Amino acid sequence: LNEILLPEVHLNSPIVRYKLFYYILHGQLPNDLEPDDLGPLANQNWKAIRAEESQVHARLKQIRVELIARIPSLRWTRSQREIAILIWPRILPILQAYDLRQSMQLPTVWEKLTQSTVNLISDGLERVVLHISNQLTGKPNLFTRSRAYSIPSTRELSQIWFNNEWSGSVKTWLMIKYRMRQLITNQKTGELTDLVTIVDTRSTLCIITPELVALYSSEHKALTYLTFEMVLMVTDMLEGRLNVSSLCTASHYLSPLKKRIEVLLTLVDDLALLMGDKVYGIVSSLESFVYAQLQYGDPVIDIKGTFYGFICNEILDLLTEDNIFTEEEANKVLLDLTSQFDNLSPDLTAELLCIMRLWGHPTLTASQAASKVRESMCAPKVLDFQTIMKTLAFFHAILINGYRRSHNGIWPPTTLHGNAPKSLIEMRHDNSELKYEYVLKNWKSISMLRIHKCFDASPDEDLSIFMKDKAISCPRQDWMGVFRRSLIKQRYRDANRPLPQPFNRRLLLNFLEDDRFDPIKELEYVTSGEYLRDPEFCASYSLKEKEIKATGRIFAKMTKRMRSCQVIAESLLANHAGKLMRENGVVLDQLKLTKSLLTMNQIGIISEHGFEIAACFLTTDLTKYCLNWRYQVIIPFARTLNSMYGIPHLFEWIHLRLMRSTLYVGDPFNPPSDPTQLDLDTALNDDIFIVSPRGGIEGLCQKLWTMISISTIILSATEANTRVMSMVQGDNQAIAITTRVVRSLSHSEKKEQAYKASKLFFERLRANNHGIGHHLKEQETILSSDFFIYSKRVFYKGRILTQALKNVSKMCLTADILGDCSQASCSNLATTVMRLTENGVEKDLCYFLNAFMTIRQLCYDLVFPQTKSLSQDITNAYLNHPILISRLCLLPSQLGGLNFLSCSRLFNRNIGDPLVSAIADVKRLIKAGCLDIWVLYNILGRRPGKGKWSTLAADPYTLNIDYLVPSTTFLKKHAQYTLMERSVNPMLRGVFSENAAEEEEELAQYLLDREVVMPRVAHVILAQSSCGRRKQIQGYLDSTRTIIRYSLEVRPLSAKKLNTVIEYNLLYLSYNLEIIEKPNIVQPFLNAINVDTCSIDIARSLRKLSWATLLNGRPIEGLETPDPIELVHGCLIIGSDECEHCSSGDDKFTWFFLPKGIRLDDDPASNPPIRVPYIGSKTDVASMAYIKGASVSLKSALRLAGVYIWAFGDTEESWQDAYELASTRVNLTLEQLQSLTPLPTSANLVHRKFTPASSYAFSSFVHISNDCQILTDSNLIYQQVMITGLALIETWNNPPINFSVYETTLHLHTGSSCCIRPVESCVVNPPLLPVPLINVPQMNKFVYDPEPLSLLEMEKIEDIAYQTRIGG
Amino acid sequence: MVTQIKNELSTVKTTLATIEGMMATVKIMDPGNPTGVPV
Amino acid sequence: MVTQIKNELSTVKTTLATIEGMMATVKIMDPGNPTGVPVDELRRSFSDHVTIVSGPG
Ligand SMILES: [Zn+2]
Ligand SMILES: [Zn+2]
Repeated sequence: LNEILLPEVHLNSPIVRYKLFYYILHGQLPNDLEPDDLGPLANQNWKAIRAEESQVHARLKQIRVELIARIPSLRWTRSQREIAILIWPRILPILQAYDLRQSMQLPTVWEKLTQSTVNLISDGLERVVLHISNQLTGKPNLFTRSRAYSIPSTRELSQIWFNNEWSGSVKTWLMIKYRMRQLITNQKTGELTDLVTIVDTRSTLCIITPELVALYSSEHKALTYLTFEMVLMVTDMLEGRLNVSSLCTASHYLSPLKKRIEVLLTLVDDLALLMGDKVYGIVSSLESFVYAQLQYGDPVIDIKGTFYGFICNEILDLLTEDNIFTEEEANKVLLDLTSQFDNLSPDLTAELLCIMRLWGHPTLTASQAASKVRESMCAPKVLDFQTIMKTLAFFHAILINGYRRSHNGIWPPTTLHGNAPKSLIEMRHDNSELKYEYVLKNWKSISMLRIHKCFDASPDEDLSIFMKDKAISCPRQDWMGVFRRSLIKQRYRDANRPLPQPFNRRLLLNFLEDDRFDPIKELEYVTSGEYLRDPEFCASYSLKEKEIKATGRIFAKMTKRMRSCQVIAESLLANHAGKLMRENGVVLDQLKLTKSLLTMNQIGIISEHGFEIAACFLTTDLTKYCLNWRYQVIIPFARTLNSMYGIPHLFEWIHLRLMRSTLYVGDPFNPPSDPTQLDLDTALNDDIFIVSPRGGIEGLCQKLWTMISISTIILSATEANTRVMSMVQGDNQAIAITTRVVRSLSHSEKKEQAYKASKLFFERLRANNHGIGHHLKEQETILSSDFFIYSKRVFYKGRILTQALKNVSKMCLTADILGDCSQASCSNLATTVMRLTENGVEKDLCYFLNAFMTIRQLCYDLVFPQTKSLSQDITNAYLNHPILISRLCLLPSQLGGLNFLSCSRLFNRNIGDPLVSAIADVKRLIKAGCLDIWVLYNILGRRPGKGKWSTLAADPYTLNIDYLVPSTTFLKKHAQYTLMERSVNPMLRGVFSENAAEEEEELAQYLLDREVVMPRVAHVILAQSSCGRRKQIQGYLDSTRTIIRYSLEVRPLSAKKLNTVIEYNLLYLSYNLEIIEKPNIVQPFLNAINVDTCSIDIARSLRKLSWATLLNGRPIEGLETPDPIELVHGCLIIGSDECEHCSSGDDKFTWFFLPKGIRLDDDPASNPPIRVPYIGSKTDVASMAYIKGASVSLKSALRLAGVYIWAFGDTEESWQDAYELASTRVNLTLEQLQSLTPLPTSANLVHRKFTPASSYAFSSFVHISNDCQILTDSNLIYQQVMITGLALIETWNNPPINFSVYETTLHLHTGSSCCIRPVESCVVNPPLLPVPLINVPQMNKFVYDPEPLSLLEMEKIEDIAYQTRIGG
Repeated sequence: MVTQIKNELSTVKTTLATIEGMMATVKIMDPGNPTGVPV
Repeated sequence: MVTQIKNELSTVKTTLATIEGMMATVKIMDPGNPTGVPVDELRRSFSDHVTIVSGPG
């Protein structure tokens, strides 16, 4: 079992300084640590601690005696030796010297294997991209136009990835991490022998243990100790450095950044050696200096260089605080840091935001992290009553206006105050909109206005919230159980008290194992006032991983009851009241979110194709808002929300509970410094304690704070008589101040006028935020006339800047998931390469990089095996033949390979049928020369796997090919069944069924064992049936590493299942060996299929042959969709060129036009008019009768009935079967089902953070017209064609290109294409199998609703049906 | 003149109500004593 | 006599306006925990919700 629960491969936990100090003091390891450096650890009686933990001391003493033996000078005390002992942050400029090139062979073999495998596919991949460009444009330089310089192939990419700097360091640290993980696995198993590894390489001695790594370099005479977490950080950071440097070397777009990034790395490494842990302050300052340099080139003189100068001052402060540098030296260092940012395009200055994690993360301490939050909280804060009341009045106005914009335009139940004027009484009586100018005038009556109950909200409205695991704190009585037992044992012994019990319960498991769990009774904890009296309540922080900024270094955890209350309250706010305020533009739909962001950014960009419009953008950081919220400023908003929800007291819980409890930072290796403070309540406001925090916690009650911020923004906009468009998102808010300017004015003067107009609004916003207690400083706010920042992405002059290096810096050699399959890692690499394509990197380079790193990952997994196997025949077969590795890595995932990135994925995010795309890419590789046609014949003639009726319907488009699903998904599913069968909760009483798999198989047979098989329809109907709703609710489980470990513990796997989960990788490789080794003997009719056959025909044949055992030759319909690249035969028209498809017969095309004279980052008047480009079209019902407030079960039943009638027929028996299947989820009679069901015509069959699909640089100027095209598969096909054309236009002018001296035209002819096909469906196919006995959770409200229609609703639907029957 | 005093006492009513609501908000703003919205 | 209350009530109206002015410009201050006294000691506050009506109701 320990061979599944392997130690982490990447960093996922904070680095703790005192853990390293504990491990180096336990073994008496040599060190130059001052007494204060150790903190509380210096007062420990290490003798007793050494006496216990005998094995740990044995290993550490072994490492110490080896260090003393190899380096005799380590005995030299009082630092009379020349050897220097350096903690992590100070070994940055020496990491290149720690190289174990000799006495290390696995990285060498890995590099040679990757090189030899890449060398066999480079020329084929070049031919592949050449053919893609020739098809999509008609010219062979689609991908090389911007760079033609040097065009790096896959061989060049591999050569510069392996021969770069940091390559030797990344091989050395990969070996170190591999050996450390092996030793950790051995120690956990219990070998207790040979757990110390010595490499003793010349000039670099390294000793590896399961707990520490002792690294010594003879060149610098420096010795360092690294814990396992620090080893993972160093190897992640070095991999990121390698990736960033190699991408800068490869891409002509990022080529200017290579030298600047190298000098930045060198300078900050020496700065790290000089200062220590404070260099991350300099790194976080550079994070904002990127934006400061970005705003250094705006037209407005009064805003140019303000942020630049202020950040330079703050960096000088950070460099001179400790007097490490004098003023002259600090100024010189600042100049050196800044000179790497100047004379760069705006895109590159934003892609220098990759360096943030290139220097690792600071060593964290509980006291230092607690000091920051103890000062933001527990601090006196003066607030303005009037400012609070004005923003409360605007809050009421926005709530009323939103409730009017919904609910048929009527005011909420409201009670006017005695001070309300006649005008307010008439506006309430007439139910008219509250204009914001009116609110700003009468703010003393718009406020003091009690909105009564508006929502019938219930805590159990959403079940997904209860099924997500959140960290829960221990009961207050035992709060010291977080700390390591060794450190607290003696201080508890001296107090004559029992040792505190360790706490390991999880919120999810605790909720699952409750016999009596009622969400109403859960909320009664807060509503009744019991939370303010619970002596068990305890909240604590804990160190946050992968953070370098002082703020946000902790996250809080509460008790089970108060976490449940918090999630219930957040769900209540996010579902009913949060919906009512849309003054901001953030929505859950990402597509319309980025459309709104582009529209907001393009306010002031108007061309010449009176008065005009101008925009000045303001960006504010709200990170410290959570600590600065106070009850006295939120109580009125909380009270009105409580009134609207009917709860007497729910939402003002965070501050009230926090002021009465002492918080602390819970780190196992950071016990309290004073050993006499054994109780949390009596603790003082120092060390790791935060006594009576008056503020709130990050994330907790964020909806209320966001709503207050929106109200304040609207109040400030109204006070200044300025139009704005806020986009508040909790961390970063963006405000686009809008003003009217003369059209004839100069661009610089237009922006000056816009800034002058925005000055008053900014002053009002600052005053309002200070009034509600949030002091706005220079760091937080960023005023710019060109760009704003949203979700860590900058919107610069109608574009989203690339920041591709940040994405490439997190492209590592393994996924953090538990199964650790090759498929999961290759899929992760493919996803990151997709991000690279979307962020401006050459699409040709991205394709080559995807292939190269898939090969690299497979070779690494082959030569660095996670688990030892008795038989190495498969691994030797793959290792000794790199051609097999290349064939497997180039094979698409859907066919059993590891190539998870398709050729069409370079342009289209929405792929439709992935099997058709996979077949198209196989054809491309075959015709280029990468693969062979006999590989395709082997795949077609492959013997069908082990598939059931449930597998064809659970995930359509998939083949009956074994091992297609990773072991990670198997572990997630095992954890969800193990938690579901353990559940005893009143909710989920009937969700679990022992024969659920059999019932789902019978239902899938019912839907599929018909005359024609329609996997889309079966998938939809299953997902909207009772069995499918139970599957969905079981899939609501988190499936987290801790949850998976718990499932494996309480429900152990069988021996065969254990072995198959352990050796899934070897079994998968052995399974592929039957297809990627030699030409097998196949049936003869497969000779008809050629590389020239359309991918849709091959997909039809392949799905017919793959599921042959299941379907017995019957066809599969409704699945196939033409591949985007192969469907279109494009043509780019340049100057005197004439389209060759238009000139020869074909006349169907999607016309694209890019005007001439475009100059990005130049005067908007000169370039053609801008517009929001085509970014996609989501779902957009015309039912017989519209039902309002329909339950989820009712909607699911209507969906099921509509899909059933559309697909299988409209006879009376086809209606009876649909009625029964709906009756598995509702209680309607047959007549009202028929009446309420939406139209069974053209069913879409649609079935189920901020990542823009492109930079939208040149796509905002593109004209599109499908006037020469027919136009719901066709709609999706044409949307794909338009997206492909836009991406083609964008890659024609890559980010290096910023101009358009000529006007280009793209035709993209989809006609005369084999792939487009006619559509015939909706025939009558009756069920060849009787309806299965479907068990139904009748009592469960989340699955079945006994009363889905009211009496009035039933009367109305009956009247509608009768009127239609009589009226005709 | 009685109509004048009635019209002015209307303003007295509204300003007194404003003062009352403002003082109620202040009293309910003390974190020391948790408050509950009626119904 | 009714003429006498007419002028005196006008004096009242103005003060009520004035008090409102100052009340509208008051400052809501949060003491915070600057002293850093153990919560045990700082716990001098109601543990019970009180359903008092603010403004309308
Ligand atoms: Zn054409
Ligand atoms: Zn085709």
